[PDB]
Amino acid sequence: MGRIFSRSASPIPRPPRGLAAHHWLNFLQAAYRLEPGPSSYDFHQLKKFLKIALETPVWICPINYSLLASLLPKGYPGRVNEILHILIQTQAQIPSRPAHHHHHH
Repeated sequence: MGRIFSRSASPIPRPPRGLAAHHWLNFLQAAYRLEPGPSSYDFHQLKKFLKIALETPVWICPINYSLLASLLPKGYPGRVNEILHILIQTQAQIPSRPAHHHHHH
């Protein structure tokens, strides 16, 4: 209940080992898809959340955007979680497989 210091895992501007532009920048784009002119309040929950989503390197190699959309704490119905959903669609635009329809949004 209440915590904040410099020793903690402070946010890094440069692309770390468990996260690069391909992933980071990928989010900045999605956030722009939903709305053209976003706001700080949209990044206050995105950057803060991305920090926790990075703690668990599970969507690095296999890249599971859908999994990142569920990494939310709880109070994230529509604001940051949605952004992760927009990445699940764009992912279906590469020369690999048309995929199937099973998971229900």
